[PDB]
Amino acid sequence: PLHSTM
Amino acid sequence: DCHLSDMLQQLHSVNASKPSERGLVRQEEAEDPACIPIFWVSKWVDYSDKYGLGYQLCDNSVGVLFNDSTRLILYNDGDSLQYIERDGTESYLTVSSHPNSLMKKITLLKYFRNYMSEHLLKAGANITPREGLPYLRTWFRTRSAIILHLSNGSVQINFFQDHTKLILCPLMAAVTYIDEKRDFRTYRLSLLEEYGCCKELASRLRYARTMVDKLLSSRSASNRLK
Repeated sequence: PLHSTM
Repeated sequence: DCHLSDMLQQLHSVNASKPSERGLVRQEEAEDPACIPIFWVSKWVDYSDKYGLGYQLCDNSVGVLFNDSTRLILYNDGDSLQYIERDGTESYLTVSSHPNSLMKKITLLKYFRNYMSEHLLKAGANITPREGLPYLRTWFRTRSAIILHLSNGSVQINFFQDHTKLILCPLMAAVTYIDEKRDFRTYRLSLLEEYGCCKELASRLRYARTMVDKLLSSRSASNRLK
């Protein structure tokens, strides 16, 4: 659900 | 750990001198490209709600800090693995070899690996790491950033709003700053105390000091359980 920059 | 205290001391010296409150800031004089880190987190995915936090280091190695506080690392050779228990006890093995008790976690790591590889940008892609594997000791998020603490003493802080990032390396008493344009610069903290820095870097270094204390507090709490 939460992640670093795509 | 000991590195956290060393880093706190390094940050204190700089912050106490109020580097952005100088007659003429000369930030560029504190630069030292030779202090660029060997390792930093290029990407991460937070699925701590069910399995843990996966991440990739700049050398293409992958890792996962599971919710049970254990870590599994897959080297860039795609086979060598390193497992770290809650204590910190490490064990070396490979995927080829089938350590049955680790097959679930190995499988989970691979899904994390594929996701990061396909959907996320590699931070510091334009940076050539320094010549030489650490694991993610701990991490946490605030309303404005994610804090990552590597087992080699390094502390990385990624800011959500502007995508700027700080990589603090205690051994070389240095800090690498990546701005929103993805430009990067490495500084010796002792030279920043001497020559100063812009208000933005100054603000981030003050916040970093606060984040390092939070890491120490979390460690003191986690110690009470072990």
